[PDB]
Amino acid sequence: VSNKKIVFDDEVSIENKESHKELDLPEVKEDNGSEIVYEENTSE
Amino acid sequence: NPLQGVMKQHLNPLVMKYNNKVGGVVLGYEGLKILDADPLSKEDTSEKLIKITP
Amino acid sequence: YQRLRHMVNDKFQVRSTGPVNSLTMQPVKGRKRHGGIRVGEMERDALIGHGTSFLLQDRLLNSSDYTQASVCRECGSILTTQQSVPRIGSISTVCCRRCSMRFEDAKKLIFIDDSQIWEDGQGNKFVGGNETTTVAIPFVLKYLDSELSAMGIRLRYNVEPK
Amino acid sequence: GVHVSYDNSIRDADGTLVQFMYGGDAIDITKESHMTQFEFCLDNYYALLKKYNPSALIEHLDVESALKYSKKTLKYRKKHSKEPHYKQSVKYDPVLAKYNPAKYLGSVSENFQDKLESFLDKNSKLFKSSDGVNEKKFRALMQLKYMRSLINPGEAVGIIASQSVGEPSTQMTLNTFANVTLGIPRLRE
Amino acid sequence: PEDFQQHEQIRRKTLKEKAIPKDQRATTPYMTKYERARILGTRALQISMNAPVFVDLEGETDPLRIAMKELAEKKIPLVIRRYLPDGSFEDWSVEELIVD
Amino acid sequence: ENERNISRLWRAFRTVKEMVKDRGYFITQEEVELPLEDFKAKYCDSMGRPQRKMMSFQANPTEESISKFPDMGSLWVEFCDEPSVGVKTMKTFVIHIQEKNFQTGIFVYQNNITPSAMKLVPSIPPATIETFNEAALVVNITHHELVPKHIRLSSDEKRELLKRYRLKESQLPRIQRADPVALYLGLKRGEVVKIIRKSETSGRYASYRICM
Amino acid sequence: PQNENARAEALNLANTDSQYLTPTSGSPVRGLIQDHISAGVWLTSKDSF
Amino acid sequence: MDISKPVGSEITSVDFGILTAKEIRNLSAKQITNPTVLDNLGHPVSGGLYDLALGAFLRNLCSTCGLDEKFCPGHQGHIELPVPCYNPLFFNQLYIYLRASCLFCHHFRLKSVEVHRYACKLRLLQYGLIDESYKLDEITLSSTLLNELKSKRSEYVDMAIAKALSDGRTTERGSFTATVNDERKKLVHEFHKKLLSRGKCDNCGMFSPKFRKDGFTKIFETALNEKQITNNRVKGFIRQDSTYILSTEVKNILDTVFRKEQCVLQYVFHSRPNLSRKLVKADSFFMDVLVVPPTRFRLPSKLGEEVHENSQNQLLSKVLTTSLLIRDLNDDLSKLQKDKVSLEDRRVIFSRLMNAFVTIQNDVNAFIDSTKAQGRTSGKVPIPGVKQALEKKEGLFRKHMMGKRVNYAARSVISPDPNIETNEIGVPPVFAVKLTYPEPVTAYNIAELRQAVINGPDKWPGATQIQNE
Amino acid sequence: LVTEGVNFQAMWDQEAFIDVDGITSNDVAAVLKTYGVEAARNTIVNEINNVFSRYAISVSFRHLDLIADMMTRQGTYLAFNRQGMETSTSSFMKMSYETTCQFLTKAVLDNEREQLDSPSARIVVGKLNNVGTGSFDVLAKVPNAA
Ligand SMILES: [Zn+2]
Ligand SMILES: [Zn+2]
Ligand SMILES: [Zn+2]
Repeated sequence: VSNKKIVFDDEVSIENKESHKELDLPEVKEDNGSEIVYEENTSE
Repeated sequence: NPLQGVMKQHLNPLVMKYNNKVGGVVLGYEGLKILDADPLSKEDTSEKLIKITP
Repeated sequence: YQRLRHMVNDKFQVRSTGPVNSLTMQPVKGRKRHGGIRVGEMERDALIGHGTSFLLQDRLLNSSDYTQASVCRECGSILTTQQSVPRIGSISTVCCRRCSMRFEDAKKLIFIDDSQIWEDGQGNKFVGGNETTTVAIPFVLKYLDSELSAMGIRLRYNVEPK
Repeated sequence: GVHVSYDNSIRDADGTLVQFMYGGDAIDITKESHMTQFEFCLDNYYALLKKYNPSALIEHLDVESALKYSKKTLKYRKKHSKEPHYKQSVKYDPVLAKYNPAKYLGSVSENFQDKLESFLDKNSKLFKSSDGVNEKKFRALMQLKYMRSLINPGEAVGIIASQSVGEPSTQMTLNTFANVTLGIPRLRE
Repeated sequence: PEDFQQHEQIRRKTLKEKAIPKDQRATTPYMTKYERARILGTRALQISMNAPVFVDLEGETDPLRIAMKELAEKKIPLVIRRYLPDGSFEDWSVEELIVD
Repeated sequence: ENERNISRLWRAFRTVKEMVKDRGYFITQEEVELPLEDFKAKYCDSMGRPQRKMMSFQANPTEESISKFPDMGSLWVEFCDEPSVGVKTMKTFVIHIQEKNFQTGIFVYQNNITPSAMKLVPSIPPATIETFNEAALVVNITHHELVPKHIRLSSDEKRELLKRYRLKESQLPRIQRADPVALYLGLKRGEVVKIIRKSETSGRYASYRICM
Repeated sequence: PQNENARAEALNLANTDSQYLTPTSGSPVRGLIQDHISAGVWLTSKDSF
Repeated sequence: MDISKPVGSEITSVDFGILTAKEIRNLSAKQITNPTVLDNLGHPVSGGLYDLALGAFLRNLCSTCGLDEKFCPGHQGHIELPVPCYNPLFFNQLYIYLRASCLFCHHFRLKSVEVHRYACKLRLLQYGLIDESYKLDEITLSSTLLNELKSKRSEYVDMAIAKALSDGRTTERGSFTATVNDERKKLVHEFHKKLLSRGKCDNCGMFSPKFRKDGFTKIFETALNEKQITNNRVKGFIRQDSTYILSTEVKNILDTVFRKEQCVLQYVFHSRPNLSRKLVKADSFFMDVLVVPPTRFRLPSKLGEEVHENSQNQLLSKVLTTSLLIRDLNDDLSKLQKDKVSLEDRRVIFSRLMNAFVTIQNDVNAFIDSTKAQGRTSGKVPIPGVKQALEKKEGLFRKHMMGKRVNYAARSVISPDPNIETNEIGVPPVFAVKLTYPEPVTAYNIAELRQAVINGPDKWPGATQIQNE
Repeated sequence: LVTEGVNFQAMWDQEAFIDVDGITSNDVAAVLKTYGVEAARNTIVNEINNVFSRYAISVSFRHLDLIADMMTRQGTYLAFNRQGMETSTSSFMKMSYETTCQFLTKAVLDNEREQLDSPSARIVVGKLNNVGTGSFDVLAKVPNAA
């Protein structure tokens, strides 16, 4: 398994990274008046 | 007017609609009573306590 | 006399509302993008020291990530509820995926009332799971509960009135 | 979560009792400055009486019980005054142990009781060259002052104690020039 | 259905066991600085949503100020429920507490 | 040059009497304040060496004690004469305690109790047994400026304290069963001590601790 | 603060005027400084008319 | 938060516990099985990590509730792990019980009488009965005597709890203060120390082979020593009436021990009385499924203009690939006929199985606690697992719960002013015009608020919006 | 007189020169071991006060007593560190102090209930604080209720 996983992870990593490369992110506002930001990094 | 208010806010809208909990259509209602939050008062008195949301 | 250069990004900022962060639904960090101002641990302690519980509630809940959310009174979860998807003409209701049976399995064990069946978007029918309400929680609680369930951990909120 | 409870004790949030009464005496530090400033309270007697308004409280306070008990204990505490602390009479607990300072006029710390009675004793002069203020009336007012200087049920005394040690210790970040450990290092030890 | 009745009776019974009767009250007859602030805020909230008001407004537009006025005349229909640390409680009416 | 040793024994003896009196038992004041000379007179052979076996004594509860603590038994104090405590001596002592029906035995050893013999300590319920080393009795800790007066409460006094503050037993501040003052007063688990502190702020001030 | 309960608290509990004495020792933290002290020595001088 | 949207229901307590694979499967909105996340047109791959049953994503609507990216709360799905894995959070505790076990009589190797003495004490502590738990130790009057001892200790515990309930001292919900919690924690520590302190089983007298671990959650079993194999067959007549060891073997061992030692475990795993009456199961230490959190908690990020995948998805897809790969090993494994299966093939089949278990267990570890994962492709730096997300820097609790960024506030340099009151603050109009307050409209303020609305957002004192009923 | 080092029993032999009843120490734990918890409590108060007195900082004994009563709440000498904190009934408060997943793991294995009484726990769940204005409930007196 582990040896097959290497090849399979590689091609999935490549595939998944390219998919995301031309994704298009749409603005979502609350009733509040609030844009929702897609970021995974509270860099405070 | 707490009884008036319970009637106009909650009970009246139940009339002639199906209600999932009694498992039928509610035709109407009798003998509304508020349970005093003061457990020490008599079921009699017309002065009662109602806890306010924080 | 010498005039000293500014060394500092002085510029003021104000936020009423504005962009929030995806995970916590709390004000983003920003200025140049309408970020919120932080009330951190020290200011928390100060607010407790005053005895001002509403000021604390205003800052760390109401004006931050306050959220009315559904709970199942029965299993005590805030993650397993959803809106039902109704037939046209009917009204949507709020249901718990944990506490309800797949329709088939429920038949396979008396008559089953109409108000007790609900459906999702895919089309599967369910029986039960109608003991829901709404509670006011900080949004970040949902995130924490979500992360915990990834780790196999379950939070169970006891709600009143039963 | 350590706070003053409605019973005057100091509790943690889980109910655990940390102290039985805040300073042994239930006094708010921020209402304390003038409690033993007797001569300042004797001039200014009349304004203080207006401020504290005893009329509005006669119906709601026990005016006799604590004063009577207080005298009983002043006697036993004096009658066994000079003998060492482990041979002390413990027949009579302090008033504050038995009577709620918020309800019973006269339920007061023994330090305060002493400081006050010493003043009245050593200053009979000021109760003639006064504005018509007699020794009895002044005792009552000072006793009422104590009552109105109590820490309030609900106070986050725990957070406050923390700030009253942490904040002032920022003034010890440096040092001057036995031989003991000082300042912050010691406070950490 | 039979047992919700039972559930209610238990709730109501324990609630009565926690209630300290009026004449056995033992806490301060003074309104606390905390009780005052919350009484004002909460009564102000009710005023902002058309609670019947028990005093003459005399041009006031701040609901907090209206509350303060009501407090001054002792016309605030609120009751403070003080909890002792075991969960038992004393009910004190705003009018009966000495305010300062 | 055992002059010290005798003085130290005389001193430890005083502490024991003081301790037994504080626990509620009938000991005269003159008995506590026994002058150094009288002590050698009563308890030394014509050899200057001190005879521990003569020091051992019985103590009965007082008037007030019987009323406040109805089941307070009689107490026996033993001064072992042997530098170490055999399991032989321990048994003989324990038998004495059980046979003549004492509620408490206090064993004042000189320096060594073999853990073989430490086994026999809870051996005879309902009766209870306590051990003290001599050198740690030279001074009465409860006489110290930093040690406020501890008073043991009766079950009635304790029930009333818990009621007045609506307390569960375990919400009280703790005093360790092996705390030096606990050991002095002979505290059992669950007993509550009232403590009269001197406050810098207040005068006298009563606090309490529960023994757990 | 965004609702009347929080208003009431900020005006009655955490308000500046409620905090004249510190809880550390119970002493003043608010007072005037510099110009105002110098000014006072002058304004309240016997030479002042 | 809006004073005109009151809430009636109130949360009063929270209970901690463990999700069972049965619950998860039932609540799940979709089983996820595809490592691939998007297709060539940027739509969610069905059965993949952005599957629309897990919630609305971008301009698509949620397939479970039908709501869009704004009103859809998200829904959880699950991955099916083809082989049980140790839950890394609990692996240390699992280790303790495993080591403590007797692989022969299936009790703990600690003598039953002692274990029962701990069960008695902990049970008493559920009711806060600290004094009683010490009195329990005061009880004494070879296997006939012991059962009477056990029995009389048992009747003491019952009598004490009964008595405690009749008077004030407890409820059926227990009593739990700090002093109680302290006594409880000591006992459990003492109990665990005594569990691991035994070699020969006090109950059947046999020796079990010793268990050893990794920092990467693998368990090795060291075969028996010479004196010990001798000792074991001497006891052979009475019973008549190194290697990697798979997680499945470990689970079977604990499954039985948990049945036998259930009494004590019932109190070791419950600080309060267990009213629910649920058994304490070994499964709680294992995971047969992984909960896939809702799509809104796993969104991509945009670093300016470029879009980056979600790191938790990168980890989950590695679980997915390994999963498919094991489902294939399992497929070829069944197509072996045992009439061709050697004695040597036994070794190779085991070799392949160990390989599969290890790497699935690694992929799970990597997702939950990157510490317990084997460092990847020497470089890259690890991707944070859930533990690291909660504990990043000061951590979720301190950075986003005990403190928060808030709405309705401002920051500025301060300047002195002798002309305002000592209790005022001089506010610049730039703030005064952006900060609002929600005033409810009434008879007493309709004049004022009329004017504000007329004044608009930009003339002070004005207004920026109106909330309708 | 002042000694570098602590040994009470040795000093108990110098009864001829010193009043043994008034010996005091720097060392809170020594005092605890020899004289008990109340003595140790006092020693903490005095020692903390000695720290501030040297810098002419004035701090009310009311704060000091509380800090010291807290430290001695278990009859022992508990610091404000992990060990002292570990006793707390609130798992959410521990989780927000040091090592979230450890305390969480402990809570789960105890099947703990968070009673939600600590300030930390209530902030976590969005509950009004127990201190101050949250330390009581408000109810409305309503007429015409029968
Ligand atoms: Zn449910
Ligand atoms: Zn959805
Ligand atoms: Zn065995």
